Amino acid sequence: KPHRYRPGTVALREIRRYQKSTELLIRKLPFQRLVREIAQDFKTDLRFQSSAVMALQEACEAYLVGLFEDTNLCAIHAKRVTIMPKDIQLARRIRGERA
Amino acid sequence: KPHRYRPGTVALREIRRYQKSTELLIRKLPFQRLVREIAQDFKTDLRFQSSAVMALQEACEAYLVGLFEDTNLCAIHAKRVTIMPKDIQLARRIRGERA
Amino acid sequence: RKRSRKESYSIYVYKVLKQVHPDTGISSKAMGIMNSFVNDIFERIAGEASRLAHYNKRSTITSREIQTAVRLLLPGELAKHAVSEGTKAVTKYTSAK
Amino acid sequence: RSRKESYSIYVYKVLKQVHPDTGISSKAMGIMNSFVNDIFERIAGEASRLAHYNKRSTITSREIQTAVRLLLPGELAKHAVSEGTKAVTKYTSA
Amino acid sequence: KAKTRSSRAGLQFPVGRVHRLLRKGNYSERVGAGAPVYLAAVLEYLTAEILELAGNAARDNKKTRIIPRHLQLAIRNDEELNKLLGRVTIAQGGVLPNIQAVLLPK
Amino acid sequence: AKTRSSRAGLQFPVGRVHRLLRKGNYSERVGAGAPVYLAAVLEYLTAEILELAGNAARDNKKTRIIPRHLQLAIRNDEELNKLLGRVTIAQGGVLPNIQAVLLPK
Amino acid sequence: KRHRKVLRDNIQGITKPAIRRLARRGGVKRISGLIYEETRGVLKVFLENVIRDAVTYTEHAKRKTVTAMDVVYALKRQGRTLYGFGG
Amino acid sequence: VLRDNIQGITKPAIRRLARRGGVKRISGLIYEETRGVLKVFLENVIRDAVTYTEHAKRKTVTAMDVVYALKRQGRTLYGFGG
DNA sequence: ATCAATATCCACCTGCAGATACTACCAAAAGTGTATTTGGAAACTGCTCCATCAAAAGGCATGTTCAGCTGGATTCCAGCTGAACATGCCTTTTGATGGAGCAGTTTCCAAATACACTTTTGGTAGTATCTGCAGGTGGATATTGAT
DNA sequence: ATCAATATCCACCTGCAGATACTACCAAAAGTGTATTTGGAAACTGCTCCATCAAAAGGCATGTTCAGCTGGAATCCAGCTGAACATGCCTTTTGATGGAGCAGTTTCCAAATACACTTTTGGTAGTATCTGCAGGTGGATATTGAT
Ligand SMILES: [Mn+2]
Ligand SMILES: [Mn+2]
Ligand SMILES: [Mn+2]
Ligand SMILES: [Mn+2]
Ligand SMILES: [Mn+2]
Ligand SMILES: [Mn+2]
Ligand SMILES: [Mn+2]
Ligand SMILES: [Mn+2]
Ligand SMILES: [Mn+2]
Ligand SMILES: [Mn+2]
Ligand SMILES: [Mn+2]
Ligand SMILES: [Mn+2]
Ligand SMILES: [Mn+2]
Ligand SMILES: [Mn+2]
Repeated sequence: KPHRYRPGTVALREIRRYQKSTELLIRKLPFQRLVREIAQDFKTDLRFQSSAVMALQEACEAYLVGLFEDTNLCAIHAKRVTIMPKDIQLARRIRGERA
Repeated sequence: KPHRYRPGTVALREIRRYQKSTELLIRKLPFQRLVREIAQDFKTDLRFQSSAVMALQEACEAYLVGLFEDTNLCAIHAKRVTIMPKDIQLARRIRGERA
Repeated sequence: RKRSRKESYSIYVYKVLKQVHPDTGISSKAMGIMNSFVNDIFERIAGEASRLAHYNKRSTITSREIQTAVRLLLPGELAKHAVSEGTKAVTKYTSAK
Repeated sequence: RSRKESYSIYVYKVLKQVHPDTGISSKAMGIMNSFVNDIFERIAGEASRLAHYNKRSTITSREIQTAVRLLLPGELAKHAVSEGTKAVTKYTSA
Repeated sequence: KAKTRSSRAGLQFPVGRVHRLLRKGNYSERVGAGAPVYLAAVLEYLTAEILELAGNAARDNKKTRIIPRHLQLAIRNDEELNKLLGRVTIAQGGVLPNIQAVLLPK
Repeated sequence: AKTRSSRAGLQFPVGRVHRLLRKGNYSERVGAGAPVYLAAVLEYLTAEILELAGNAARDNKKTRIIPRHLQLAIRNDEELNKLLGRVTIAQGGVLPNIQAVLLPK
Repeated sequence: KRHRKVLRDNIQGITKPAIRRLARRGGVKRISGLIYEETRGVLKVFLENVIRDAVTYTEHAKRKTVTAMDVVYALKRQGRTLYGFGG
Repeated sequence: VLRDNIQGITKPAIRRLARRGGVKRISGLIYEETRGVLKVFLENVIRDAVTYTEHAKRKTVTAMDVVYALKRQGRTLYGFGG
């Protein structure tokens, strides 16, 4: 039989891998694309410093990682190990980001 | 034959009662003693404007009420109707009061 | 000895109350709340305008700083209307003398 | 062309005093600069409010101190107060 | 005959006082003439907005006098005022009646 | 002529701190003691972080402090973490931490 | 000339019915037995932090009397702004 | 292929973010939920950033514009000036 | 228990992007000295309001009994999500290249500040008198729960 | 559904605390006018760095299969927590008194601002040398999962 890791094993491996490193985890150009599109709805023909986009990605990724931590606690609170939209919503509600 | 409301009926009546009113729910004099005890442990021979104590009590009650709201959402998230210490702790962690 | 004068926004809040609800009064405790509200929003807008002027190396807070500060601080419709009422008041003020 | 001030060379001096054989990347130096600026603003801002609250037009070492107590956690605040008191004493005598 | 800067601006809120508070508050070295006018207008508008909704809340409760409860009801029921005052506590305001659906009997 | 920093026994620039204070519109006046005290507090705080971050570099077998080391120092220190609780360090990443219930067996 | 009685254990003046009432206003229907001591602990931390800051303002003003403004300023900087007592 | 920009924020990238957040198992609906949350965050920050740009009468969003906007939203960022 | 498949770690190596050490140049900034102004500490004290008192009383806390129904444990299984592999698509690199526009410099005037003098006003302060509604009662309607 | 116990509703009323009303007073505020200063807008422009372009290179995202195991549904039951009751204590309320200490007013000097002048420094720009460590290698060995 060809080798195969149990479900959850590789995931735990990835957790250790990414909690060890600091590199950004969203692709640069797709992110740069998203930012410019959103900015366009506020003011037309804008240009961006490269450091401006980088500041945005760092702040945005750090925000999502922290949010995922809270989300994880909410899932575990409900005796699950799987995070659900239910969990993200509860975290954001208690954070005061909504409702 | 002696009348009994089912468990939960009176609790709901009480929720409606206190969500309708605005008066302070902690007894005035005991709260004043607590304030003086705590302040004394920080600095001796302090005096208090009466409105200062009331300012503290308005803030403390509004804080706890808001905390019980979040706590309630945490218990419901776990598919319970009964709030527990682990709900309070979860709400305070996500709030960033212990994180 | 005279106790020093304690300024508040009460008589102005009251005027606006009568414009908006001619037959409605307001308790002193509610007036207390309204006074806290005006002072709070005052400090918020003024603080934001202060930072704004400093980020742009300006030593003057003009109506333009106040306006941007209002856009930063207020949400949606509130910003829209506040800006309009502010612009209106300034144009009127300058159109005199 | 104009110049841009930074705390870099002062951060570097302090580094060599605590870890003489340790270097620091430019990215890490950017972080330290953000740190110094942030804490400056926090402390200055709090000192400002203190003076205003008490109808004072002068921010003195006393305002900086109360501000530090309000802003820093226990032990960090203790040492900071001591370091600040020390520097003002040595500045008075010298 | 002098005209107040408030009447000159067509405002109920005091332009003179706002200008004075701006200078005394150490926000900048200089304060332009349009700044207190604009700010007074914004403050007045916001005041009108809240008093409008609080007056309605009072009426809804068969009262003719606005009390803190009415101010709280008006603020928490308006999505935008709630956002602006999301970190504010109204003394003697209480909370909105709100019972989570799952708590009701069936 | 001896600088105020030398006169105060400080590495951080007192004159600059004083100038930043009065130009920041924090008050009408600034006492001579205030920029000394504030410069001292800032230097001390800088030292504490650089010390802890330096150790973090040592532990990682590096001689050069990078963002990651600053993050490790701050988040592993109870008081520094509290002081900088609402601050994100660019390129800092997070502390290694896995909830027990997620571990196998 | 004379001193006041010793103040101790006053946290228990925050009774179970008082905590139940606060929970009701917060929309809570059912309450576990361990909530009451947990709530007292949480309340004490909140109170200590606000009072510490307030008293710090008091002392800076060289006063012996904690004012409502001291409290309001303390609440403000803790991110718990309070309307109805203040400036 | 026709492609929306928020959909450019891919599932595997969202997965890596969750991993750094210490998340072991992810529900299928998370990825769309995340993108929506991402968008609101970016909108809020960029709006304030652009507002600083306009006030300075510029056509270029600077790192400082972003840094100031982040500080407004209580998301203070170290390392990009300020 | 054995045993094979991968992941992971350690030791060493090398190219280079980023750190450093140097010399020179200069505008701004920090130090020095002097003359002038003034904020706020001291002293004195009027007077608000805080601490403490007593005393009566009923609203409410405490403690117990009782059992309804909630939380927690257990089992079970459909199906969702992780792992792995096969494609192939587009992000990444980097290097050059206009040129947009940030930013530096010069000019200069509308508007700000400083100031002296005149007038208006909002804030007590002292009484004097309406009035919205809290809280009481009573009796009609509604809700809940047993049967 | 019927019914009985109890909460809820609402109209009515009365006491009164708190809101409204007036005059008198006045210190500070606000407004006017003149003179003097200057922030920053405007116009022009050099140089930074941003957008775009090509163009492989391939790393990484996407689609599919299979099944391990997780989430959710169902079932049971011990016992926790809610409801109701009896008891009586301690909070609440009302009013008074002394005096602590907050706060208002005035005198006054140490310290801060304001200039003018001199000197030092930190940011700078080239210019050249140096080095910590990322990234690649191999081989040891730890981990995981099949038996
Ligand atoms: Mn004690
Ligand atoms: Mn004076
Ligand atoms: Mn039973
Ligand atoms: Mn159940
Ligand atoms: Mn051009
Ligand atoms: Mn008047
Ligand atoms: Mn009633
Ligand atoms: Mn000029
Ligand atoms: Mn199966
Ligand atoms: Mn399971
Ligand atoms: Mn008893
Ligand atoms: Mn005395
Ligand atoms: Mn030098
Ligand atoms: Mn390596």
